[PDB]
Amino acid sequence: PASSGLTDETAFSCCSDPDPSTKDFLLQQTMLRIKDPKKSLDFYTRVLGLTLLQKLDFPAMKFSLYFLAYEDKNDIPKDKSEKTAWTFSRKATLELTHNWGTEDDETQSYHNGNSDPRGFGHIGIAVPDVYSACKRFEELGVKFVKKPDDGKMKGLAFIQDPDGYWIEILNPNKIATII
Amino acid sequence: SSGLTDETAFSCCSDPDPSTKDFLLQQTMLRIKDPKKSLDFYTRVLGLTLLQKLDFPAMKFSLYFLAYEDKNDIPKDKSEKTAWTFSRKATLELTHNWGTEDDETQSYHNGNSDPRGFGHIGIAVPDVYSACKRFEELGVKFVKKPDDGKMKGLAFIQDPDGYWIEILNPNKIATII
Ligand SMILES: COc1ccc2c(c1)c(CC(=O)O)c(C)n2C(=O)c1ccc(Cl)cc1
Ligand SMILES: [Zn+2]
Ligand SMILES: [Zn+2]
Repeated sequence: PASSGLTDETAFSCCSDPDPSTKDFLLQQTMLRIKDPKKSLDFYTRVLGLTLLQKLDFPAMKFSLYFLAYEDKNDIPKDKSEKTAWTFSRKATLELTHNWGTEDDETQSYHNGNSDPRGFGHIGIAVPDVYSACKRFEELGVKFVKKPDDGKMKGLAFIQDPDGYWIEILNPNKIATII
Repeated sequence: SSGLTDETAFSCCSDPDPSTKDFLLQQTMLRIKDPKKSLDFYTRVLGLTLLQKLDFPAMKFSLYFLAYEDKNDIPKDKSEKTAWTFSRKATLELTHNWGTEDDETQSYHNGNSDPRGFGHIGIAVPDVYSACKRFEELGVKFVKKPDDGKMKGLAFIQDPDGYWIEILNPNKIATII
């Protein structure tokens, strides 16, 4: 029997109610390696409107971590120790990992997971209006993987960040209409 | 090299444009070889809830959406359920291309060897050691046990596809550095 995927029945049959030990777990971060934080920080804050919660430097291992999320900057504790506990307890953050030097190495680039070898596909952002968001993205020179009305999924877009990671742009209140 | 000073890094950040007002980081998507194994892992092992499943037979794949949400908060009718799912923060979209689970020569790439890119998702938990003790008991595979290395109290496990999952305690991170 050629795979026709799971029925809803099988799928949900594979699903267990959370064990009480897992009751306070949260999905805290998605980590992506970045070649050049100057570009990545600009894109994510200025184009997408995230806020840089914290920059952590690790001299012993020659990398930095940049945590970005949709949070009000006024909410960030100034104190380093308090900043840390707050940042790592936010939901839905991006951890951008910068291995020092990569920005100056012409031979280096990271792989976005969407060609051989595939794996990771993208992160995704819900917006109140995909068409207006993308017109703005266009005016800002953002590279598109899929414009909102190209292809057969109309009203859905994919853009790329400076490393070429894909970012889905969607309106959650209009997805059902395109299945 | 040396990496960015705070001045350089901070100067590259703009305040949010008002038009990005209620933008939210909604999903991270991973391709998965076997949804039976994945769904068991994320729900039973990790404690996420499957919010919704979408099939696209035309293109031979399913999308599964999981989050740390109460399933009693999931709308029954399809339209309303879709709109809610896609408006939850911090979801996981697992993409199953029909066939792969029967193909012995097939595996996805977790981004942690050449060519590198994506690294991991990370779970904030109350107690990394009790969490990993349970994972161990349950047969979960580890990359970094909580107590190995210079950064003790922080772990990395693998999902059924080999993607790394960080296990951290927010109240012990600053200490760990
Ligand atoms: C400076 O030396 C380091 C720094 C980070 C490290 C490690 C060693 C090791 C290896 C080791 O612990 O020896 C692991 C696994 N690290 C991490 O991935 C990590 C990521 C984010 C945070 Cl905030 C903390 C740790
Ligand atoms: Zn991490
Ligand atoms: Zn997606």
